[PDB]
Amino acid sequence: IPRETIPFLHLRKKTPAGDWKYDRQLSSLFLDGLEKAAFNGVTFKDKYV
Amino acid sequence: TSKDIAVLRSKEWFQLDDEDFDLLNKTLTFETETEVTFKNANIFSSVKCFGPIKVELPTKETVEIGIVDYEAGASHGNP
Amino acid sequence: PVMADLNGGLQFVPELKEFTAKLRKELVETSEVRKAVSIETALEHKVV
Repeated sequence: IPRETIPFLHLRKKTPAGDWKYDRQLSSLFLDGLEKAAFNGVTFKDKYV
Repeated sequence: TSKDIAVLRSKEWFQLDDEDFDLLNKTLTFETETEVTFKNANIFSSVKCFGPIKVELPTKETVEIGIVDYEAGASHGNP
Repeated sequence: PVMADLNGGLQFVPELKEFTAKLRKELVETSEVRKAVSIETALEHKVV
């Protein structure tokens, strides 16, 4: 992830103002799970949906 | 509640060894003894009310915390 | 189109929910107690 640089899949985060802005770290681990979700895949065992 | 421990701490005979104590969800017992000197059949002239104040533990084995010491004159009852 | 923020700044003072819950949850205590103290003391004054 470059700096000043937003990916295509980001999560967000709120400020005391009332808005939602791009975190990096927070939105940086959503993706390790994905890359993980892609080479190894995720399970959903025991869920109930 | 917590507005009761205040009216208590509002008091002058409700004194303890440490006001620091936590007085919520606690159960207290008052083994008080009263002495009094009269001047009429109703109108007292001197009133002592002493006795420990004890607290429930999670065992309910009561224990001493503070002391009552109420002093008064010309009373018409026991507060 | 436009938008008018006629708020005095109450989007800055944060976590306002309990910030407010408190401001009044104090009054009730500071108020209720003095409804309790005032009466028992008066009551006290009535037995002696």
